[PDB]
Amino acid sequence: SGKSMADTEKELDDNISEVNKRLRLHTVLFKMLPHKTVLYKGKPSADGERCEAADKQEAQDNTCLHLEVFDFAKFKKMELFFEGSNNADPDPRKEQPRNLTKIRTYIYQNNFLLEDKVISVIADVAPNGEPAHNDKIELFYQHVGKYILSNVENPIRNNFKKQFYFKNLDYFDKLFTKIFDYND
Amino acid sequence: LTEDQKKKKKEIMEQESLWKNPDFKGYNKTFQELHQLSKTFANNQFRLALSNYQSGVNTIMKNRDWVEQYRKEEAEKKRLDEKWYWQKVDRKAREERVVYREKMKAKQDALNYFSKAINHLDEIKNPDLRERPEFKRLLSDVYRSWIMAEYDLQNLPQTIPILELYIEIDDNEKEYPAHKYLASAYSFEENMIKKTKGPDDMLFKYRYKKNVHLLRATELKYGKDSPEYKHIVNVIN
Amino acid sequence: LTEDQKKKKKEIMEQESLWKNPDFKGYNKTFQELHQLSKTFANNQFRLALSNYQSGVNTIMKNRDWVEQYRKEEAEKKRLDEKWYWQKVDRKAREERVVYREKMKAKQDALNYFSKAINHLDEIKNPDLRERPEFKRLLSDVYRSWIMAEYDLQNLPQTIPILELYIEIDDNEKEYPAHKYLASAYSFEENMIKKTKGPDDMLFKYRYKKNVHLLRATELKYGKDSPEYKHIVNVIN
Repeated sequence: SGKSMADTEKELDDNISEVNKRLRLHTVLFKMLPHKTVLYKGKPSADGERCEAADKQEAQDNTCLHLEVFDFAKFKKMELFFEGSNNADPDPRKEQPRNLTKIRTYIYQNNFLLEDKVISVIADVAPNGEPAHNDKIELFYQHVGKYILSNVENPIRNNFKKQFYFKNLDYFDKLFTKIFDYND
Repeated sequence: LTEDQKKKKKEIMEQESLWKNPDFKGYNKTFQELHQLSKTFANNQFRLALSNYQSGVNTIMKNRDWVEQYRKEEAEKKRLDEKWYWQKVDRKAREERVVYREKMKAKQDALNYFSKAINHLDEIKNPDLRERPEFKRLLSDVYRSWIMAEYDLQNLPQTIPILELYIEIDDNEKEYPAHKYLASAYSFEENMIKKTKGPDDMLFKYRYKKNVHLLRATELKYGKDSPEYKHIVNVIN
Repeated sequence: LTEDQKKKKKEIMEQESLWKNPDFKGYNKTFQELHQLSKTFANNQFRLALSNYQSGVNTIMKNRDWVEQYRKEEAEKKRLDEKWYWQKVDRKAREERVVYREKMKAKQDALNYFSKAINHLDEIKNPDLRERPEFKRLLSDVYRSWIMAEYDLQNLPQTIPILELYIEIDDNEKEYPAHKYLASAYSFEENMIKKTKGPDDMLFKYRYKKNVHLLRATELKYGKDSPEYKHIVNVIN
């Protein structure tokens, strides 16, 4: 019933929170790949929803990580936008986390369907706040129209975080960690 | 340890017990609890599904008794034509193939019963009943015994669709043995592709799925970002 | 030094770097620039050509990692049946054969990807699009990696048509390594004719082309009327 739905949503809110708390750690990559993975360092740019790769990838003032995932074409993209500047120290083994201001993800291939529509873009504008931040997640729907996750009926809202968003957050935290460990 | 790690240790031991090779105390415990599901459910097709499952498990239990008796009867024969090393191995090879082939027959009889248990559960059409813990736990126990019956005879490719159906049911995905068996069966299939010089798409498919369930089994038993997880993270890269 | 000598010194070092054996820093720089160029180009066939080229270079990078790991695993083995000198050398020769055969397969997979990158660039038919700096940069990178993949395995005759296609593109003819590799590969072919007692027309053809690219490489690195230019001209005359 609605009890199980409520518990499920809570577990999913916490799952996206724990991974966002891990994603905020990838600041360690600014002073710093697994197969088919390409990382760019850059800055939040344009309208604030996209990440612009640096001319100087190693620059100390980069505050966004842009990660592209290929497979057999581009399958996925994530942009981690961080609040705050980086530590002056050039050694990445000493760098600390920065709460994310935003997480922007794109799905191009291996698209998931939520009630038969594709959410190709997900924009999280409060990734390190209260786990229950569905009103901070914009969903761009293709059959791309803007919907807010908090206005999604619920199963639907649960399927969104269970099938699309948590998995992408985990996949990218996995890849960013893979890159870090190789170069650390 | 943390409160979750202490809880986790308890749960992993309960899960290892859950997947314990069958014996008489587990048989009794199992049919206590599977009947407990018959109690609340009060559904003739569920009752029939359980009656068939129980007949399947009985086939397995009767076979285990046969295997001890057969090996006993052979051991108690006077082997006067056994003066060669090869003759001792010969008679061993006689034992093992007769025992294995008899277990293969018991497996089919057990799986015919498990198939019937599933066919009866298929007749429960009401979605309010199919979502019942009673429906799901019985279906889980039928799949678990089915997986184990095949696993014991090294029929690992056959365990994959049943393990996959198993983990979809009522948080079974959070069971460490389920992911361990999936990872091992996928590993077998990867090795089959490497030995038979099969297509690369299947090599990578099986390797990928092995690593997913290797990582998840590790996460579930030790916790994410534990020394044991971190190790698997770097290897999978 | 004069402005031309300083410029030349700088350029030769950049060209030697351009032909540097692949590593992770060069890989990162190369593909981040190619993806920015792809975004500027906005051509689906160029995008596909780059996706295949990158897959080919990835094959090469995967092999380099394999070779280190393989040699490591072999080094760490205890060899109980290695009492004689000939046993040690035999085992070494077996190791080198496994490494070379795996490198040969990695080259074949990498060239299938490079061939696909070229087949996609071939689909850009508009002469205004084939003249793009983006088009010429990628096509040059594909041929350069292709030449190097064959060069490393001593497949020098195979490098000639690709080096020749390379030097026809966007002033690549002014690159000292391109002429050094052409001269060396032509020298190999001349030696093949001398060893196999082949026709004189091919002996002189290969000798001529060796000397043309030897002298041109010399001219490019040391300059017209340099002690080194004058020397090579006097040997040829």
